[PDB]
Amino acid sequence: MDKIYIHDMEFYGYHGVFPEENKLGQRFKVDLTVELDLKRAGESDDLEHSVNYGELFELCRKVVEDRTYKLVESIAENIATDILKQYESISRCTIKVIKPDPPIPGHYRAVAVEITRERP
Amino acid sequence: MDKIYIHDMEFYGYHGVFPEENKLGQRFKVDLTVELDLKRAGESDDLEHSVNYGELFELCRKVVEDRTYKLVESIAENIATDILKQYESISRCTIKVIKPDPPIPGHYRAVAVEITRERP
Amino acid sequence: MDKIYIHDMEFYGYHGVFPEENKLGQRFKVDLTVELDLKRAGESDDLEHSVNYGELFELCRKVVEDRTYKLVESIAENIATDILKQYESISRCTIKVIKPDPPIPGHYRAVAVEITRERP
Amino acid sequence: MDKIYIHDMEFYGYHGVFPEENKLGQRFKVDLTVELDLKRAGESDDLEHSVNYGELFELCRKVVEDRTYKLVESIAENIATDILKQYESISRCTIKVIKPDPPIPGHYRAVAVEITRERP
Amino acid sequence: MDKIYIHDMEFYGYHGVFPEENKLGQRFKVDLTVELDLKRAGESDDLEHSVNYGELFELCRKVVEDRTYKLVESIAENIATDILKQYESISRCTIKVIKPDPPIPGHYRAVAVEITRERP
Amino acid sequence: MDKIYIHDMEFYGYHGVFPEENKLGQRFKVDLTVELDLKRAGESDDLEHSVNYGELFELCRKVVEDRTYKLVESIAENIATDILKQYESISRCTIKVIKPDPPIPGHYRAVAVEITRERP
Amino acid sequence: MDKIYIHDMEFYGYHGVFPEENKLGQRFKVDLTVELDLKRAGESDDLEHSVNYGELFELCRKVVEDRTYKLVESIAENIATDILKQYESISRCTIKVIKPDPPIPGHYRAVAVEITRERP
Amino acid sequence: MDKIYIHDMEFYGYHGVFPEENKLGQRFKVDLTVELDLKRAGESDDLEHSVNYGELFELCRKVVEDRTYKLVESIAENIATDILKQYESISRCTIKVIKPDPPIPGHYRAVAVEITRERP
Ligand SMILES: Nc1nc2ncc([C@H](O)[C@H](O)CO)nc2c(=O)[nH]1
Ligand SMILES: Nc1nc2ncc([C@H](O)[C@H](O)CO)nc2c(=O)[nH]1
Ligand SMILES: Nc1nc2ncc([C@H](O)[C@H](O)CO)nc2c(=O)[nH]1
Ligand SMILES: Nc1nc2ncc([C@H](O)[C@H](O)CO)nc2c(=O)[nH]1
Ligand SMILES: Nc1nc2ncc([C@H](O)[C@H](O)CO)nc2c(=O)[nH]1
Ligand SMILES: Nc1nc2ncc([C@H](O)[C@H](O)CO)nc2c(=O)[nH]1
Ligand SMILES: Nc1nc2ncc([C@H](O)[C@H](O)CO)nc2c(=O)[nH]1
Ligand SMILES: Nc1nc2ncc([C@H](O)[C@H](O)CO)nc2c(=O)[nH]1
Ligand SMILES: [Cl-]
Ligand SMILES: [Cl-]
Ligand SMILES: [Cl-]
Ligand SMILES: [Cl-]
Ligand code: NI
Ligand code: NI
Ligand code: NI
Ligand code: NI
Ligand code: NI
Ligand code: NI
Ligand code: NI
Ligand code: NI
Repeated sequence: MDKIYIHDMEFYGYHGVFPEENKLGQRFKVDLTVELDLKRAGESDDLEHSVNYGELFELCRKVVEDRTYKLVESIAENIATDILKQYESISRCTIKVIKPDPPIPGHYRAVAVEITRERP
Repeated sequence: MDKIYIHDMEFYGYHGVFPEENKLGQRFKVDLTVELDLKRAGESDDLEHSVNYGELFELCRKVVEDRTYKLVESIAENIATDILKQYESISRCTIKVIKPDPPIPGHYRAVAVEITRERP
Repeated sequence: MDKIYIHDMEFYGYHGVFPEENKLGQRFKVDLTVELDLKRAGESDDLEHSVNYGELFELCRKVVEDRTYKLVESIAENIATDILKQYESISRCTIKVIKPDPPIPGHYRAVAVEITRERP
Repeated sequence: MDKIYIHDMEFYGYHGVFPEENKLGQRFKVDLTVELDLKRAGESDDLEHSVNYGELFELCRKVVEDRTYKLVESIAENIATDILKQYESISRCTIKVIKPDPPIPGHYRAVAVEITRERP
Repeated sequence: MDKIYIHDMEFYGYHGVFPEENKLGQRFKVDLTVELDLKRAGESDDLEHSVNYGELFELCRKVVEDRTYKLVESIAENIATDILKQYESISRCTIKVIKPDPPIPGHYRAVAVEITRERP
Repeated sequence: MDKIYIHDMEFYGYHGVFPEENKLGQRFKVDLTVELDLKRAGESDDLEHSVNYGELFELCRKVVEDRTYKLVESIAENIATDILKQYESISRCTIKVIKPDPPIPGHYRAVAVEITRERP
Repeated sequence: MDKIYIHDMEFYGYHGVFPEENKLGQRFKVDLTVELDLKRAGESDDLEHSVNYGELFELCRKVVEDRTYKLVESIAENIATDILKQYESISRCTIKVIKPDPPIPGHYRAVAVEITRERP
Repeated sequence: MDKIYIHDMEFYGYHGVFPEENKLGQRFKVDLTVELDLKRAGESDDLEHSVNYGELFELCRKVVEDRTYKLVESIAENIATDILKQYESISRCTIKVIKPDPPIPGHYRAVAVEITRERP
């Protein structure tokens, strides 16, 4: 299926299992993929046949910046649920939530979770 | 199937939903993948058994620089249509059109659309 | 002289000569360097003998996000003025304001202004 | 299936076919992917429904830093075996072990092995 | 199937359709993937159960540096053929040949061909 | 002195000592630095008290794309001469001309020339 | 004067003003420059006429990993003091201590302090 | 003074204090800067009034690939000596020799030496 992507959104948030993380905050990154037909939009040049990617950005920002969860899994799950609830034309989405600066002693680029969700 | 790629073509264009975007312009990037047999070319060293990637670059440039659409979907769709019309030996293509600097308040690397097209 | 740096701050702002830029906005980046004696702080481990770099970040954010100028020159000048007014222990500063996505048809990484300021 | 990732872990280790490599050591990098249901965790915000990625990091560190094998294949195989033994909720994993600085005269970014493992 | 990778080999070669390219030369890059069982190697720590990646590097170097073809397709095809001829334990390979600096007026990262080959 | 920068302009051009380079062309990059007082502009927000960096970009583009020289030295020298002739308020400039893909068999990022010029 | 550099050392440490930082830890990076005559070493090929850069690395690691300070200023100051105390042949050093993931809500690459020290 | 640069030359070499390094080899990188008047060349377009940067590359390659020293200091010193001996028009040079993959247990980008040399 055709795809809309938003790559490497960066937010500052307060999610985390440790209370110290909830106090200090840290970077969170999100990669978004949504699956939908884009042919009608590409033939007509009419945005009403697609999904406004500015709205998709704001949907992600709300989950990461305006809420606080323990788990990155909860960020991913809530983004996916909100997308499918709000956009009937999107059949499936893949949400990757990245924690690049976790409190793990060691050397690495990032930890992340990734889920793919569709309706029943 | 075997593939020809052109990675991260960069164009300056005027596409966009907002009239201000049509006035100012911005960067657009394109990733191209085309699927075709390359074995006859790889065995013969004869370009007539493949597709000249310089021509593929120019085909993309024409759509992005010489036309102006509202939607990135229209850029992708027109590139794919032109490829399949001009190159009978290409069975399928995947076109990703990237808008790295959209007028979205926030922090991210890029927004993009991606389509895969083949003939009926 | 010793230095505090903040590298590659990224803000979304509305500065620009063209009215279309003031409507759409774009990325702005800032590099900050301030010059001050750090030896008293490095020997005592007491932040009172240095300058809190979180405050320096917020000072830059206010100029870039909470105001709108025509010129990147005005962003740099106002950041430098605010630093010298507020931190008597800083003797000089260098402020670089970067516009990575200006409305210039062409291929480049960024345009920028850089100033160094001290008191009379 | 949903995934947890740890990207680009960097370790210093002593693995290698040549005895000189066992003496000098070199960088080793690991990419980890584990497959498991994350929906129960994303709905409950309860870490007991997922796998702690700090533990996954430490499991990898033990294999790369606390043991010495001739082959990168042995690093990958032991990481995969340990994951599946310790985490019943993980159904499959993909482990990539990267040797970026091998003693190969030439110019390249890295050599690597990658395996995917599941239970019988 | 398990994989051995060699990422981003860089060679200087003389391949090209235009005689001027055959005179001047340019960079060529190769990504190699070979598919084979690695479990016996990962369990035994015995290199005789795998394929020496230094030999794979040299096989690629020979094709790119010691021969001159018109087409990048010929580079890819000859590398794949040599791999399958020399290593009975490799069941399939994917060879990507990248020309990052072709004589195409325009702005892009690279052009490339990619083939996957197995025995009849 | 205060500075305006344009970083990493990329042009496709035909400069070079070898006739084959003049036929095929290649990438050329330019870094520009100009020195001028920016305080009047930063205090007034009036572009008339600075130098329009879009004009500086076009000045460089003309030299690199609309002319063909043997030497990168000639590109740099002509850019600097044109800047000083056209902008009396610029007291000095530093021009770096980069050839990232020269016909040199070997492994490197780029070759370059850099000059600093002012009036007698 | 001639220089030895160590670029972008990465350590995990517990420094910081906030108690939560001392509990969680974070990445710290260090750039080291030391100034000394290298001509005797370059003519003789005898390490006794230079300074072993592996020892310089370990000196930095001890300060960043084996101690905990409130300020990055204290890390830099102690590294510089230890270098000058231990290596009479080094006449001056520049130490840059980088905190890439501080608890500052915002978007940036890093904050840092940099000092240059010599003997009275 | 005007400059010619060659950035990030990469060679495979066998230099090192430990005998194991002389057996295995590793990457070495070199940055070259030479200072000379470029105005005569930039005005005349005649390479005879400059220094051929392809010759400078080969001069560096000979030292790094065709000789083996214990110290990176010796690589830098010999490159600088050869440049000044062979090019009377070069008045000064700065040579940086980088060892990105030394046998130092730890996490860093590279170690390096840098020297600046001129004639008596
Ligand atoms: N699966 C999963 N595992 C985790 N482990 C630890 C933490 C902590 O908040 C810190 O990131 C590291 O200790 N968070 C998570 C998490 O969100 N998901
Ligand atoms: N799917 C889709 N959504 C869009 N939303 C907004 C805009 C605007 O032109 C700007 O990019 C952002 O407001 N363009 C698009 C677009 O082309 N495609
Ligand atoms: N020195 C200087 N020159 C400029 N030229 C054009 C623009 C416009 O806003 C756009 O960035 C490009 O047309 N801004 C500036 C500016 O701030 N400073
Ligand atoms: N498949 C495989 N091949 C190898 N070839 C050589 C070496 C040596 O230790 C050095 O990396 C290079 O000579 N290691 C390996 C290895 O682990 N796996
Ligand atoms: N498929 C394919 N197309 C090509 N087109 C042009 C050239 C020329 O040598 C230059 O790269 C560009 O004109 N080479 C190729 C090639 O190898 N393969
Ligand atoms: N100083 C200087 N040296 C050069 N050497 C060779 C070439 C050739 O055109 C190719 O770039 C490499 O052979 N150009 C130059 C040049 O412009 N400047
Ligand atoms: N000069 C200087 N300023 C600082 N401000 C805040 C913090 C805190 O530990 C956090 O990094 C940010 O709040 N540390 C420092 C510091 O070490 N140095
Ligand atoms: N100044 C200087 N110090 C060194 N220390 C160790 C080694 C060894 O060969 C390895 O690189 C690291 O142990 N080489 C050097 C060197 O060339 N220069
Ligand atoms: Cl919808
Ligand atoms: Cl065709
Ligand atoms: Cl489990
Ligand atoms: Cl085999
Ligand atoms: Ni319609
Ligand atoms: Ni034929
Ligand atoms: Ni005090
Ligand atoms: Ni439960
Ligand atoms: Ni066996
Ligand atoms: Ni005025
Ligand atoms: Ni001696
Ligand atoms: Ni002459």
